[PDB]
Amino acid sequence: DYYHATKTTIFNALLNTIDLSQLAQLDLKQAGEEIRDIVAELVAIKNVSMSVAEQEHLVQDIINDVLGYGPLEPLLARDDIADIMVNGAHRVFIEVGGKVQLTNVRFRDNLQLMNICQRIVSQVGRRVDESSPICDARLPDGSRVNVIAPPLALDGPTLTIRKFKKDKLTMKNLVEFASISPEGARVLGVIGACRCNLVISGGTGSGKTTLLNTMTAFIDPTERVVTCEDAAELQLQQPHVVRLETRPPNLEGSGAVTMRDLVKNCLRMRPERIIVGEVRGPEAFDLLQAMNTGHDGSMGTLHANSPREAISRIESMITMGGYGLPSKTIKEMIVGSVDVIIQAARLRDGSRRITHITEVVGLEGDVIVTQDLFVYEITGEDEHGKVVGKHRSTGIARPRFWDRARYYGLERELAEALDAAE
Amino acid sequence: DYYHATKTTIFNALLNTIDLSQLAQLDLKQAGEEIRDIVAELVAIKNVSMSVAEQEHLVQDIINDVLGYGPLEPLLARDDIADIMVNGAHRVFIEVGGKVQLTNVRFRDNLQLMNICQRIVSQVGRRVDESSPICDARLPDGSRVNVIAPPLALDGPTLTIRKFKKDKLTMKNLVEFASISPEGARVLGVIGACRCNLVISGGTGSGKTTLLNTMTAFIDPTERVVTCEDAAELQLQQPHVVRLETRPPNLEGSGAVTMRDLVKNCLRMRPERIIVGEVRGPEAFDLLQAMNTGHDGSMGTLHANSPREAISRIESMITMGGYGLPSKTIKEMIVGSVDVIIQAARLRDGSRRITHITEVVGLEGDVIVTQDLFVYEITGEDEHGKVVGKHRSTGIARPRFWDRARYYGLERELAEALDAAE
Ligand SMILES: Nc1ncnc2c1ncn2[C@@H]1O[C@H](COP(=O)(O)OP(=O)(O)OP(=O)(O)O)[C@@H](O)[C@H]1O
Ligand SMILES: Nc1ncnc2c1ncn2[C@@H]1O[C@H](COP(=O)(O)OP(=O)(O)O)[C@@H](O)[C@H]1O
Ligand SMILES: [Mg+2]
Ligand SMILES: [Mg+2]
Repeated sequence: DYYHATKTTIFNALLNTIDLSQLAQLDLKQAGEEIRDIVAELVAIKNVSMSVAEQEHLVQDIINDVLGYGPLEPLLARDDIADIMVNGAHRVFIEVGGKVQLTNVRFRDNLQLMNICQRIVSQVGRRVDESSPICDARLPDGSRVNVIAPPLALDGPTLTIRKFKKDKLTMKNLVEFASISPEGARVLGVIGACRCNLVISGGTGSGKTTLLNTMTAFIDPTERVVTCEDAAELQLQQPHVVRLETRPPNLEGSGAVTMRDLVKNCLRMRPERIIVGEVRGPEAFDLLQAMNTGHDGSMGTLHANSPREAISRIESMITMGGYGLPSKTIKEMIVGSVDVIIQAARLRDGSRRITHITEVVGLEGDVIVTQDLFVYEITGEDEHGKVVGKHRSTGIARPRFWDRARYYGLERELAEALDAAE
Repeated sequence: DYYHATKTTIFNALLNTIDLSQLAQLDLKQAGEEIRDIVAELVAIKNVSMSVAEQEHLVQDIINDVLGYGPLEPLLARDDIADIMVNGAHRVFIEVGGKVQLTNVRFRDNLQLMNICQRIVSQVGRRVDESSPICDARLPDGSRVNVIAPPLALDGPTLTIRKFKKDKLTMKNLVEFASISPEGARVLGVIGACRCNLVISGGTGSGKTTLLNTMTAFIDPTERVVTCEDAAELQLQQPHVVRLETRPPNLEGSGAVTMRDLVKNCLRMRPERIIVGEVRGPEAFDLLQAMNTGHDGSMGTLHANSPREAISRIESMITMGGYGLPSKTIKEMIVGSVDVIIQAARLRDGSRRITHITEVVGLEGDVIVTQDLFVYEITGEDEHGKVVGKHRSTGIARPRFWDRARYYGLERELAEALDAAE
C-alpha cells in the first residue's frame, strides 16, 4: 500500500537528518518530538493523504524503528502475551493462554531483525554478532531475551523473549502444588531458620530463583541479609535487607564490577547472611569463605541437575577462578562451607518438583560424602500425562546441621518433621 | 512537624542565598558564623520564633547539613553506638550492646545521602561515585567506612561505619561474666606472660578478637609487638607496639598488600611478638615460621568451632598457599610452632564462654594430639533458659609449656591456678 512507500521514503529522508549516535544519546522526548516534526515535514512535502491518527501511527512506527524495538512494540506492550518468538524476519509467534500462535507481524528484513536484536541485547551491555552469535540475557523489566545470529540460525536471526511474570510463589503454594510435602516444607523452614549454608541447585527453568525467594522468608527479621544478583529478581520481606546488583561492563568494557567483587566487598560490610543471586563465576570461592568464616547461613543459587553435579561444578568454578589451590583443598573447603544442597528440577511433564535435600556430611579421599534427607521417588504417570511421585525422608535421625537446629531451639521441629514422613 | 518545616524553609532560603562554592573550601568557623547569621536573618524575615536553645540547635543542624555529616552526626558523636548502617536514605540502623536496632534518623533523600558519603570519604583523600561505586576506607578516627553507590546499591547508596570502640573488655570483665573462672584467668595470665605461641580460635561472634585483646595485656611492655590486622580492632596499651594493616587492591587490580606480605616483612623487623589480627589465608604459613623461628610468643585468631577444627583449618590455609609441603610436614610444623589453642564459643543463650584452653602435646600416628588443660562442662539449661556450666581443669600437672612458665619464674602461679580449678 501507499503507506509502506511513504514510510520507506520518510525513513530514507530521515536517515541523513541525524547521526546514528545522536538520537540514541539525546533525550527520548526530544528525539520523539524531532521525529514527529521530520515526519510531518516529509508528509507535507510528499503531500501524502492520511488522517491525523494515521500520521500519529506513522510517527510512532518511525520512532519505534529509529530507537524502539520495531513491530515488537505492539506485542511487548500486550499483557496476555507471555512469550515472543521470531524465527526470522517473516515468522513471529506469540504465546497466549499457554498456546503458541502465529502472528501476521513480520519484520522488514532479516537485517532489521538483527539490528533490533543487537539493540535489545545492548540494552544490558551485551552484544550479539558473527563473533558472538549466541546471547542470553535478562532485561531490566525481568523478561529474558535469547538471540541466535544468522551464521548459526540458517533461516535468520532467532529471537526469544520470555516476558516477566511479577507473581511470586510461597511455601504455601509450593506445598499446594505438591512440589514439597508438608514435612519437607517444615524441614526446609528449619534449614532456613537455623542458618544452614544453603546451595539451591537446579536446572534451567527448574525454579532455583523462586525456591530461593521462598526460602529466604525463613530468615529472622533482625538479621542483615545482603543480596548480590545480576538482575533484580528476589523480593525479601525482611526489614534489613540490602540489595546489590552487578554492573555489567559498558559498551567500551570499563566499569565492570563482577559479582566476585560484590561478594568480596560484602565480606567487609558486616552482613549477617550473604545471599548470592546466582553463582555463575569464580565468586563461588569467595562465597564459600563467607559461608565458612562467619556469615553463617549464606545461600546461593547454582545451575546443576544433581547435587553431585552441583558439587563438581562448584569445584570446577573455584578452580577456574585462577586461585592456585589443589583439588583436595577445594573439596575440603566445599565440605566445610556448604551445609545442605537443595535440588529443584523440572519433571518430564513440565511440572517442577524439589528432588533432593542432600546434606554434605564429609570427605573421603577425592569424593564428598553426602546423605539425602529428602528424595523424590517417582512411580509413574497419571491418565492425564502428569508425573506421579512422593517425597520420602531417608530416615536420618541426626543430620549434621542438627547442632544448629539445637542452637536455635528448632531441634523439636526437625525431630518431628524429619521422621513424620519416611 | 513545625520544627521540621521551619528548618526546611530556612535551609531552602540559605541555599538560595548561600553560594556552595565559597563554602567548599572556606574556613569552617567563618562559614558556620555566616550560616548562623543568614539563618537568623531568615528567621526574622520568615517570622520564625522559638527558644534560644531551639534556634541554636536549628542553626547547628543547618550548618552540619551544609558542611557536616548531616542527620547521622549525633549518632557518630554518641559513644554507645558501635556500628552505623544506612541502607537507603530512609532506613538507618545502629548497633547497641551488640543488638541491631532501627532508628528514625531519616535522610531527606538519596541525593543528600550520596553527598554525605562523598564528604565522609573525602577525608581519606578518596572518592566514590558512579565511576567508582565501591569504596572502603579507614578514617583517621579509626572507624572503618564502606560505601556503595546507587548503580550497585539498588535501593540507594549504602554506608557502613564500624566505629572503633575504646572500652575494650579486660580479664576482669571476662571473669565477671564467668566466661573464664578466676583460676582460668590466672592460667591465661601465665600463658600470656610466658610467651606461648597460642592461637585463639572460636566461633562466629564468639569473641576471638576480644579474647586476643585481653590476652595481649599480659605481655612484658619492653617486648616489641607488631600487629598485622585487616580491620584494626586490637588496642594494646604497651609502649612498643607496631600496628600494620593490609591494603585491598583497587578495582583496577593493583596495589594489593596481602597479610602474607605484611608478615613476611615483619620477619625482617626483629619483632619480639607477631600478633596477626585474624589468620584467613596462606599467611598462616609464615606466621608459623615466625612462631618457631624466633619471635617466640606470637598470637593469632582464627575462625574455627573446635581446637581440632582449628588445626585442620590451619593445615588447609597453609596448603592453599601453593607450596609443595605435604601433610606430614605441615602437621609437624603446627605441632612444633603452636603451644596453646584457646577455643572461645557462644552458647545457646547468647553468652560467650571460653570453652577450651588446650595444648598441642605432639604428633602421633600421623595426627596431632591435643591436651585440654581447661574445659567447659555444661549441665543443661536452667529454669530461666540460661545454660549452666562450670570450668573444669583436667588436672595435668606438667603442661608441655611448663618449662617456659618456669623460665619466667611463674611456674608457681601455673601450678596453683591449674590445680585450684579442680
Ligand atoms: N514449584 C513451582 N511451581 C510452579 N511454578 C513454578 C515453580 N517454581 C518456579 N515456577 C515458575 O516457573 C517459572 C520459572 O521459575 P524461576 O523464575 O524460579 O526460574 P529459575 O529456576 O530461577 O531459572 P534460571 O535457571 O533461568 O535462573 C516462573 O514462572 C516461576 O514462577
Ligand atoms: N567473653 C565475653 N563476654 C561478654 N561479651 C563478649 C565476650 N567476648 C566478646 N564479647 C562481645 O562480643 C562482641 C563482638 O566480639 P568480637 O570481638 O567480634 O569476636 P570475634 O572477633 O571473634 O567475632 C564485642 O562487642 C564484645 O562486647
Ligand atoms: Mg535464576
Ligand atoms: Mg574478630
